[PDB]
Amino acid sequence: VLLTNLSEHMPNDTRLQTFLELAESVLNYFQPFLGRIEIMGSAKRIERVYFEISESSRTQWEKPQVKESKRQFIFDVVNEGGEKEKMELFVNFCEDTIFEMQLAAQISESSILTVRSALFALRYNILTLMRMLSLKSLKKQMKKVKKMTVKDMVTAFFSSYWSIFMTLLHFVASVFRGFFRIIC
Amino acid sequence: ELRDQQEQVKEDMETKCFICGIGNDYFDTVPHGFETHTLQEHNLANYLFFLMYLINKDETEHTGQESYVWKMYQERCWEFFPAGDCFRKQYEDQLN
Amino acid sequence: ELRDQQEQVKEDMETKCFICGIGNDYFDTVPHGFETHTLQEHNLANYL
Amino acid sequence: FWKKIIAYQQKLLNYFARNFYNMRMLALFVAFAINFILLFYKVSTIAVHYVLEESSGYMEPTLRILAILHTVISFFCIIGYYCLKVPLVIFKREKEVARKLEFDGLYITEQPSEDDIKGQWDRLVINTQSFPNNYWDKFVKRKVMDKYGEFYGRDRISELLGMDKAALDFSDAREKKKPKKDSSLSAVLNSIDVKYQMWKLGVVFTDNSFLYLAWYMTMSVLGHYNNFFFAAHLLDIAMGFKTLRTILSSVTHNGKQLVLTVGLLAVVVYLYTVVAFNFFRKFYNKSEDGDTPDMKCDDMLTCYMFHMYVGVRAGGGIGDEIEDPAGDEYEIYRIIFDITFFFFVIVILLAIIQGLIIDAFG
Amino acid sequence: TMSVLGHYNNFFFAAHLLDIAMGFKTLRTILSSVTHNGKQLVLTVGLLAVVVYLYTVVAFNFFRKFYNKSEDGDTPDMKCDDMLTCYMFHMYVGVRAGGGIGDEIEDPAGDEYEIYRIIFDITFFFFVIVILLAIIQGLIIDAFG
Ligand SMILES: Nc1ncnc2c1ncn2[C@@H]1O[C@H](COP(=O)(O)OP(=O)(O)OP(=O)(O)O)[C@@H](O)[C@H]1O
Ligand SMILES: Nc1ncnc2c1ncn2[C@@H]1O[C@H](COP(=O)(O)OP(=O)(O)OP(=O)(O)O)[C@@H](O)[C@H]1O
Ligand SMILES: [Zn+2]
Ligand SMILES: [Zn+2]
Repeated sequence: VLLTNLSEHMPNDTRLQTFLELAESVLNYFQPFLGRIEIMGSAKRIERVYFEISESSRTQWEKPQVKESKRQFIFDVVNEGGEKEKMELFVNFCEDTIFEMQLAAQISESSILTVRSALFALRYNILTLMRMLSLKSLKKQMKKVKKMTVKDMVTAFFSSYWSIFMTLLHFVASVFRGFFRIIC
Repeated sequence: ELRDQQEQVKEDMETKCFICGIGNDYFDTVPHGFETHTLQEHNLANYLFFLMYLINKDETEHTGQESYVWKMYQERCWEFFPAGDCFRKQYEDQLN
Repeated sequence: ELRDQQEQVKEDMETKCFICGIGNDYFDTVPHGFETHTLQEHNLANYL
Repeated sequence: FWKKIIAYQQKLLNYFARNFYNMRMLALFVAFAINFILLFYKVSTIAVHYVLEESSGYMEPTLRILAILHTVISFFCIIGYYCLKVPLVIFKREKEVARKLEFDGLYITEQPSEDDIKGQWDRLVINTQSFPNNYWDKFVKRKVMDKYGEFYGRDRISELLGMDKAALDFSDAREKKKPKKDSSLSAVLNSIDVKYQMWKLGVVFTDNSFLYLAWYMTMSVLGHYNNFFFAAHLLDIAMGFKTLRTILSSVTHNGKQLVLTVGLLAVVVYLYTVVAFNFFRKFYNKSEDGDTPDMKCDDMLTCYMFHMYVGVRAGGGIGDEIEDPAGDEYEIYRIIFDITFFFFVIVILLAIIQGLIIDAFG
Repeated sequence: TMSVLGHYNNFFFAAHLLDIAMGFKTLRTILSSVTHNGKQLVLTVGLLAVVVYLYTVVAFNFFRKFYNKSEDGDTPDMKCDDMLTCYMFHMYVGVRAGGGIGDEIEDPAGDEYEIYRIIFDITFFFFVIVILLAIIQGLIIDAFG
C-alpha cells in the first residue's frame, strides 16, 4: 500500500520506478487484495483511499447471483432513477449486497463418452481410409500408371475424393451408431 | 420498449462512469483511459468493498480518512462520492 | 410515435434548461448544478 | 511423366477452385430444372408406380440427363471446396493451435478441457513434421521451446513438439551427408506425413460446410433411386441468395424465444386440457351419428392432441369445435373456458410470435 | 388508350381509378409503406411457394388418400393424384385456409400415419399461416417505421 501510494502520487520519479521494479513480486501478490477508491476529501480535494479487499468478499462478489443482482440494480437505477437519489440507492444496494455476501460466506462453511466415441470414430475411419495407401499394394496400379493415360489420371484424381467422401459417410454412420448406443 | 431500455442502460454504462459521471472521451484521451478509470479508479465494486471494510473495521482503529467517511455515512451525507470531479481533473496540470 | 414523442419531451426537458437553453453539462460542472439552475435560477414557475 | 502428372493435377485443382462458385450456382439451376420437370409426375396403376406424363416424351430422357448432370456438378463442387476453402480452414485451425500452444501453453501449462473435440484432435498435429504447413510462422516450435523449455523441460518439450534434441546438433556437427531424389516411390511415400494428413482429414470431416456438401452429395445420389429426393436441394436457396437470407435471419434472430413461446403454448394448452378432462368431458363428442359416440376427451393424451391440433388451428379457439354449452349447469364455466382459450392462445401467443418477428426485423 | 377504349367498353374507364396513387400524396405514403420493401415481399412469396412445394411433395409421396374432396362415394375426387394438381390445391385452399391444409383434407384419426399427418398439419400451420404472413406484416410495419 505504501509503495502504491507513492507511485500513484509521483508517476515520474525514476528512482521510485527502479524501486518498484525491485519490489515487483510483492506488489503482484497483493494486487488482488489491494483495493483503491477516490473520495471527495475533507480538504476540498479528491483523495485516494487504499484498503484490503478480503478473498472471501471477492469470491462472494463474483458469485453469479450477486452479478445478477448487480445487473438488476444497474438497470433499475439507470431507467427509473435520478442523479439526486443515485448515490443513496447505490449505498442501499451496497448494504443489501454486503449482508447477503456475509450470509453466504457464513452458510458456505467447510459428454466425455460422446467426445471419446466421436474421436475414436475419426481415428478408426481415417486409418481405414489410409490403409489402402499404406499397404504398398499400389504396385500394380503404379505399373498401370507407368504408361501415361488421361482416363487413368482423371479416374485416380476423382477416385481419391470419392474415397474421402465414402470415408466421411462411414464416419458419420459410426458416430450415429455410437450416439444411439449411448442414449439407449 | 424493453429492448430500448436494455440498450439505454448499456449505452449509459459504457459512455459515462457510474460514480463521477464524466464522459468517456475525457478519460479516453489516454488510450484505454475510460476502462482504466472505471475498473481501477472509480469502481462500484471497490466502493462496496470499502463500505464492507469500514463496517467491519473497529471505530478506534479507523484512520482519519476512514473516520471522515464513517461519520458522513452515519449521517447519510454522500458528498464524499466524487461528483463531477476525479483525480485526473483535480491534478490535471501536475500529473499531465 | 407517441412513445417517442414522450421520450423526446422528457430528454429535452432533462438535458437543457427550458428558458436559457444551455446544456446540462455546463451547469453540471458544479455538482447538482443543473437542478440548482433549473429549480432556483431559471424556473418557469418563478417566471409565471 | 512424374512432373507432368503433378502439373496436370495442379491445373485441375486450380480450375475447380477457381470455378467453385459457378458450379454451386449451376447445381441450384439444375435443381430448379429437375423439380420443374418433377412437377409433371402422376400416379398410375393395385400396383403403385409414378410415371412422367407429358406430350413431348423427351422430358423423361431430359430428366435422366439432368439428374446425371446434377450428380456430376455436385461432385465437382465437393472437389472445388476441397481445393479452395479447405486451405483456409486448415490455416485458421493451425494458427489457433499455434497461438494456444505459445501464448497459453494449452498443451504444456495445462491440458484440454476433456470435452473439446477440437482440442483432443489438435493434440495430434503438434508432433507432425509438416506443422506450420499453411500458417506462415515456421518458428512456432522454436518459440515454444524458448518460452517453456527451461521451466518444464527442454527434452520433454522437444518430444511433445516432435523435434530432435540430440540429432539437430549432430547434423550441424561434421559428418558426410547424402542427398535424396523425390520421384522415387520410397521418397514420396516417406514425404507423405501420415499423421498430419490424418489430422487434416479429421478437421475437414469436422468442418460444417464440408458436411453440408456431403449431405448434398447423398441427396443427389439418392435422387437417382427416387427422383423426389432432388426436392431437398431446394433448401439450398437460403445459402444461395443473401436477400432471402435476410428474411430468414428475421426469423432465426429470435429462434430461442420462438421455441420457448411454443413450449409455453404447449404448457398452457396442457393446463386447458387438464381442466377439460376433469370437468368438460361430455362436450367432446365429435360423432354425427348417435349410434357410435366418438369421445375425444375420454383419454388424457387424446384430449391433449385434440387441443393441440384442432384447438389451436381453429380460428376461434376450442369452442369453435366442441359443442354448444347452452342450457347446462356448467354453461358460464365453459364460456369462460372458451373465451380465455381464445384470448390467451389464439390472440396473445400468436401475437407474441408475430411481435418477435417484427422486433427481429427492427 | 384506356380512355379511348372506354368508348367501346365502358368498364375500361375503371382502369383510370389506378391514378389516385399519383393523384394524392397522402395515399402515396401508404402505398410507399408497401413498395418500400417490395423486393423482400416478392422473395417472401417465393419462399412461401418453395415451402408449399416441399409440403406438396411430402403429401404426394405419403398422404395421397386424405385428399378426396368428393362427398358422394360414387365419384372420388382425388386432389393429390397429380403433382401439379396437388401443388395448386396446397397453394389455393392450403394457404387461403385459416388453419392450414388440415382444415381441408380429411381427419387422420385411426390411421397408421396419424401422428405423421398431425405433425404435417401443425408444421404447415406454424410455418405458412403463422410465420410467413407474420414476415409480410412485419415487413410492412418496418417499412412504416
Ligand atoms: N463506475 C463504474 N464501475 C464499473 N464499471 C463501470 C463504471 N462506469 C462505467 N462502467 C462500465 O460498465 C461496464 C460493465 O461492467 P461489467 O464487466 O461488470 O459488466 P457486464 O459486461 O454486464 O459483465 P459482468 O458483470 O459479468 O462482468 C464496464 O465494462 C465499464 O466499462
Ligand atoms: N427552466 C426549467 N424549469 C423547470 N424545470 C426545468 C427547467 N429546465 C429543465 N427542467 C427540468 O424539468 C424537470 C421537470 O420538472 P418537474 O418536477 O415539474 O416535472 P415532473 O417530473 O413531470 O413532475 P411535476 O410537474 O409533478 O413536479 C425538472 O426536474 C428539471 O430538471
Ligand atoms: Zn468515475
Ligand atoms: Zn436556464
